[PDB]
Amino acid sequence: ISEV
Amino acid sequence: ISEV
Amino acid sequence: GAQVSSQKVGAHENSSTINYTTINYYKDSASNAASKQDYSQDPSKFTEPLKDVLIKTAPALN
Amino acid sequence: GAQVSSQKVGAHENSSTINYTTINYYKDSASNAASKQDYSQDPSKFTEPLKDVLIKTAPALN
Amino acid sequence: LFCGSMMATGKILVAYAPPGAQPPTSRKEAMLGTHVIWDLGLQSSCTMVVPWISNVTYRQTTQDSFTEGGYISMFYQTRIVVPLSTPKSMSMLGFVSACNDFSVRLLRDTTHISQSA
Amino acid sequence: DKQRYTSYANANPGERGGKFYSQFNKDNAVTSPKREFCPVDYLLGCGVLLGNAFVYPHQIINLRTNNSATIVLPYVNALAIDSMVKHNNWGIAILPLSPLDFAQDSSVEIPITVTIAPMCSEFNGLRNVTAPKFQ
Amino acid sequence: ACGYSDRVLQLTLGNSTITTQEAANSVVAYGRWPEFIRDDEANPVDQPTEPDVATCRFYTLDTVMWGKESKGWWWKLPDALRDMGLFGQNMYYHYLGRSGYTVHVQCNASKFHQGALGVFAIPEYCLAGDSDKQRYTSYANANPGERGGKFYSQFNKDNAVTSPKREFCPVDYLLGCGVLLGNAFVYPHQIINLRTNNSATIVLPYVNALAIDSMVKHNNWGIAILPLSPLDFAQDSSVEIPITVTIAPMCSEFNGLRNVTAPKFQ
Amino acid sequence: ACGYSDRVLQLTLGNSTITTQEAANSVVAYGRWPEFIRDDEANPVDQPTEPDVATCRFYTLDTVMWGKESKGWWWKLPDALRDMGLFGQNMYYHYLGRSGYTVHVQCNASKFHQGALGVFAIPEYCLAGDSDKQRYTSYANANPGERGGKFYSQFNKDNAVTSPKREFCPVDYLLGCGVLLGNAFVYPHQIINLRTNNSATIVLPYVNALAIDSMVKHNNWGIAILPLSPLDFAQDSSVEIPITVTIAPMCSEFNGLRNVTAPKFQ
Amino acid sequence: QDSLPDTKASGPAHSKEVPALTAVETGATNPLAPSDTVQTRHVVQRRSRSESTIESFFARGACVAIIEVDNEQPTTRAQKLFAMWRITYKDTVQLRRKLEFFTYSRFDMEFTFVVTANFTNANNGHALNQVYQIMYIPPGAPTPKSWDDYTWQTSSNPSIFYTYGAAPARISVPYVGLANAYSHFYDGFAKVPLKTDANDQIGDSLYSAMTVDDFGVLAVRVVNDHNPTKVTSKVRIYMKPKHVRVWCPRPPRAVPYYGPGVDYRNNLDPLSEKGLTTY
Amino acid sequence: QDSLPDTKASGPAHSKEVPALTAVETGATNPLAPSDTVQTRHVVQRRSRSESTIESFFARGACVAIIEVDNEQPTTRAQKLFAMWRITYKDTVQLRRKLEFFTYSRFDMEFTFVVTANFTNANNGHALNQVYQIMYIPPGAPTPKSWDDYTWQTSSNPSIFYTYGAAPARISVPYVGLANAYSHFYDGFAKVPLKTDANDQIGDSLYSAMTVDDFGVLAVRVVNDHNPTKVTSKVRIYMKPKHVRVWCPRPPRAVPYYGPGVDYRNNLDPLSEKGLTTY
Ligand SMILES: CCOC(=O)c1ccc(OCCC2CCN(c3ccc(C)nn3)CC2)cc1
Ligand SMILES: CCOC(=O)c1ccc(OCCC2CCN(c3ccc(C)nn3)CC2)cc1
Ligand SMILES: *C(=O)CCCCCCCCCCCCC
Ligand SMILES: *C(=O)CCCCCCCCCCCCC
Repeated sequence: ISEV
Repeated sequence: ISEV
Repeated sequence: GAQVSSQKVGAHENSSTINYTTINYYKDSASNAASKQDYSQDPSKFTEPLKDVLIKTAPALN
Repeated sequence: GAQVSSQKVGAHENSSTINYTTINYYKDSASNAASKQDYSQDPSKFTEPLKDVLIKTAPALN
Repeated sequence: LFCGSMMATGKILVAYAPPGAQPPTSRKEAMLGTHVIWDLGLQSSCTMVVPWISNVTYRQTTQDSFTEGGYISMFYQTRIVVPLSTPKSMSMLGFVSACNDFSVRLLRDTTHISQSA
Repeated sequence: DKQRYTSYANANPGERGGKFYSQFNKDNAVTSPKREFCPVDYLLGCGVLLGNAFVYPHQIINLRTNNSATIVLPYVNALAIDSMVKHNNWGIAILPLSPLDFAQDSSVEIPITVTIAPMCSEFNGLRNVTAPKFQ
Repeated sequence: ACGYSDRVLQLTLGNSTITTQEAANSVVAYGRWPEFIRDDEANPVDQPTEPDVATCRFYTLDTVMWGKESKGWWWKLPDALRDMGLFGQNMYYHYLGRSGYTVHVQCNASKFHQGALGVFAIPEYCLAGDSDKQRYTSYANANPGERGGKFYSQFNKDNAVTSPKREFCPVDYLLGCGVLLGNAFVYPHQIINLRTNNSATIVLPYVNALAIDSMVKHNNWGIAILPLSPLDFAQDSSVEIPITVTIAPMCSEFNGLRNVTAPKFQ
Repeated sequence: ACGYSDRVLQLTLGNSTITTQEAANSVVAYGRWPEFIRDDEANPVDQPTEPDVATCRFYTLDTVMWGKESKGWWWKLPDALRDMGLFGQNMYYHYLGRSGYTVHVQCNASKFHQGALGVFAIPEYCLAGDSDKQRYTSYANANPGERGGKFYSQFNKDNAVTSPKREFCPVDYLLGCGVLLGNAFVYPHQIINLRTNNSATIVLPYVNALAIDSMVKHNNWGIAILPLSPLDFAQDSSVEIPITVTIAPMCSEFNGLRNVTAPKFQ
Repeated sequence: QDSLPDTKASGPAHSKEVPALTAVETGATNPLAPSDTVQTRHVVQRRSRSESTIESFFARGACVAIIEVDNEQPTTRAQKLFAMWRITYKDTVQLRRKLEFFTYSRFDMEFTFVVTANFTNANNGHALNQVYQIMYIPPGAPTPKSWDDYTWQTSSNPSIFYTYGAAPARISVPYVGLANAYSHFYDGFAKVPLKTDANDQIGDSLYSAMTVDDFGVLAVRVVNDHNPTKVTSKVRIYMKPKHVRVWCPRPPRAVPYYGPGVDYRNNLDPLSEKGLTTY
Repeated sequence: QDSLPDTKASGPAHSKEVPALTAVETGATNPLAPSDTVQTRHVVQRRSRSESTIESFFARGACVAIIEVDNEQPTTRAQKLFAMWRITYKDTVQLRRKLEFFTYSRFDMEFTFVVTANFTNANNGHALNQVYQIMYIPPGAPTPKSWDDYTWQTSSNPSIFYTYGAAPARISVPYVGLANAYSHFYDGFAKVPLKTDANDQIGDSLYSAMTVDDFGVLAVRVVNDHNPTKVTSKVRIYMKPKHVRVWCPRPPRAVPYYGPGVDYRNNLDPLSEKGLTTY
């Protein structure tokens, strides 16, 4: 995933 | 998964 | 490959950071939805295109 | 079993590598979509099928 | 490609003029643009590269003054000279191909094939 | 009545430049058309209002304040380079925001002189000279 | 060192040697030298025959004469060689056969002669026919053997419905197959430009959608020789020079032996 | 290695390329390659203009025909190029201009033709005149531009005092200047001997007693082409072959910009 | 965090700093705030400019075309069995005005197609459900002469097959410009008249126009063979720019549009009458 | 990264290297670039050949067939209550020409079916929604003689059951060739005439043809029993090659196709008239  |  | 980010919560229910998830299904980036997390900039290039940019308290024409 | 890769971003929104996810649902590979990440090759076998391949600056016929 | 007899000599000017001016009617005008002076000899053939010189990043495949590519023209720099007992006239063959910087985009259907009911 | 009909010769006055008008007087003769521009001042000659032209790079020559204006211009275009003969990149518009006035002499007249310099000029695609028809 | 050249070659196969003092280097079709069927690409299980030097040697076909009116010549492979010594025998005694080839085309003249021959090697060279009838060219007419065939300048349709010739009608600028000749250069080729070279040497791999096939039912390669620029000499309007085609089988292997195939070429 | 030669050259300047398959090496006049004015040899103080690829490229002048009666041709530099694209413009818009050059002279024929051209590059090529009058040749007649001038076999004096032609009278064996032609070889030169070479390539530095000067008032180099041995072919008494002169400016720099000079060539 | 600058508690003044005075001749705008000309309190600002981003401003599907197409018995005269539309945002005025706030733009384009149909004639029996074919024909490609001719074979052109009743058709298109940006205005010509020209029409062109076919056409047809009774239909095209970037700001169109260029004709009086000293 | 080679800043030349000269007799093409024949600047190249990959070139659904099938009262004469189509790309010209740029090909095949229907007669009442049955009959399998006979039981043949109004039917097919590649051209015969043959028809064959039924047929029928009023329908078949590989390049077809082989008949004049020294 990629959490900002 | 498989990330290229 | 899931993308996770914070919603800007307006009207808060009586229940704090709430998130939403996004995943791209298509190879061509044109197919993507709009991210809408848009950064801003200065008016300056338009509001003050001056070679000698001066301070608002000093005489404009010296 | 999810496959994740980088999109080649053309027109960039005012917001950097963006990814897309792919998953195969079927056992038979014929059922699959097209990956479209295709590698290339030399024109050579066609543009120069010569036994003695020569350098472009030297006389073609010596 | 010069397909003349080996006893035939000559010098030729071949040119490319980028668009915008009068298409060349004289060697004098053609001289002024991109050009190769070919000398006929053991190396039978001469290559002129038409260099990508353009305003737009991609030109169109159909005709259009806005994305036009320019002019190609050829002239004798001297003349074909033969000796006696030699054919005074011969053929030149021309060939075209793309250099390695060349690309194409927006796949479409060709006008070069069709079908009737 | 004709749309996008202004001729290359009339679109390009060279050094002489062009002038604005106070109202739209339509070129009426269909038979032998002038194929000229009709630039109306308060519409900036282009269909929008003059008061908003200040969103564009500008200066004001207010006669009690200054003799002159100096605007430096980059090359602006949707391409890195283009045909200068087919296309103008910048336009210079000088409209009197406030009319010329002096003492009480009703026919006052002062000179306006425009001096321009090219900057970082670069050229590609050399060949024979272009001779346009300005006739 | 010593003095070697791109234009001076020696080809030696079996008991045959070719020398050329004026060649234009040599083409290896699609960059692939001829080779034998590998165990992991193998399909018939029976032990193959490999006649080596007795079949892989230079057979010279009957000479053709190039003249001012000459429109073009064409041959098919293996058909051109069906009667060439032990090669033809191996070809007809077995159901299956593969082969690569070295094609050497010969045309000499003088510094005062002129003209350019286009020597073309084509995979699956399907030609157009006679008639209104589609795909009607007969096996006998499709296969001229050594004699080869010729091209024509225009499409003259075989008109007699009653007793049809069942022949090909190969039009030169359409490469006899419905496409334009100027593009035949995408195929493996050389040019015999008389001011530059006496000859052309194209080496050919076995090309096919199968590792091996019936040589009697199917031609793999076609050789097309069309004059790109006409023969011309001094001022003599009826000039005429010989064109000689010499071909050698390469890495020939045969499968499925039985009694000899006797085709009807009548 | 590979196969390179003294006779096969490629000259590439700006958007122009010349190929020769039969040259005779190349001359660099007095051993000096063209160069820009150094700060310690500088004299005008204003920043120079250096147009590079737009002026330093190959301009081909109008072709002249060499025939059995041809006595000789001559051009002056920069005069020959005064109307050559952006070079001529730079030359006339500035008071000062320097330039080096590559001269490429073209004359081809056949193994059966014969003759030898003497290609001469001369510093300060002062020619003799018409008359009894000394140093009377007019600017208009001294400068033919691209058209160049010709040599003569003998001194025919311009006799009419009333309306004088004010022209040059260049006698071939006197190099048109009072000395003998056989000695012109002390000057930078090449010979186009038709059995040996199609062409001559002389590279020229700026030569002058000043770092820079007025190109409009003064020619630095003169190009003289005199047939040392006459044109001859087979037995045809009126043989005729083209001589083409192609010149390129080199390391061109300009000083003292102002309004354009419009000379009177009338 | 995207909120605007907080307001400062500002106090009384007696100084030689005069921010209230300036000189607009210079070309600049005075960067003033309430705290420069009046006493202010401290306000913590929460307001943000999120809806006025270039993306949010254009983020809406706008109607740019109505393509009318019929399905009826192919008779022998002028009919609408198939239609063609030169792709453009200029047939409509609304989006045209928003994009024209800027000189240059670069974006990806989303197209949404609302198809609607109806019966023309009171009654000849009915029709089974119609399938629509929208084909993009890029400049150069063969344009159809007949509703069922070979071009509709569509081997390389993009085509949409829409079924009546289904959710509206939708597709995305990349930035397809021949330049680094789409030009909303072009102060130029595609050809230039040269002195050496034979007639003076050779070098003649439409002012401000660039390519002749600019982006090509959309061809529309009913794939269904004709029913006895006729069905008329309308393909409404909605356009939305996404992943948007814009350059060089221009004043908004103040008078009604008159064709593709900046030409005006009438209603050149945009402003109302109001008295100088009237509120 | 997939961009093309950058352009090199190249300068003036005076050498014995002559790249401008070559000899095309050799069979080769001169590998030249602008920097060999002219002075060039340094350009950083961003352009790529991504759309011209073998996959991208074929990646589009092309119409290769229109199968007409009716649903009406089974009367006693020749009708279209069911139809059969020999699977092929050759009934159409467009995809046929693209695949024919190459001699050999190997790919998986995607089939998309656009079904459309309509009323034939002005009015006999109406029809309830039709379900279509597309059956693949591989060579050897029994071909239907009747629209409702036993072969349609389809116990082992692949069948599609499509419902009118639904999104177009779609399926994938593997590389089904009897060889290591599909041959787009076959310079040969399926039989050879032997001297010992009785009649000369025994060994006779169609030139360039391989198997008689090559890949089999698609049989189409309306599974619905007949309404009073007749419904005519068309199954449009779209073909798309995926996971594509190609061998040995061929020149494009320059004259109109005349049947399955390379045969030509007319319009053998492909090129226009243009003067030698005319631009
Ligand atoms: C020069 C002024 O116009 C524009 O700036 C402007 C106008 C139209 C624009 O749209 C992009 C062009 C085309 C390209 C492709 N296209 C397609 C493609 C496929 C389908 C099914 N339907 N439409 C339709 C739109 C983009 C920009
Ligand atoms: C020899 C020339 O022809 C070809 O190369 C060529 C032509 C057609 C090709 O298609 C593959 C063959 C068939 C195999 C199976 N098939 C099917 C199978 C199931 C269904 C429901 N519908 N269709 C239909 C296509 C593949 C290649
Ligand atoms: C990164 O995305 C890995 C996690 C994927 C989680 C499952 C997603 C299920 C949907 C896959 C969408 C495929 C779209 C082509
Ligand atoms: C690898 O794929 C493991 C991760 C799976 C994430 C959930 C996917 C949900 C969809 C499953 C698709 C099943 C298709 C037959």
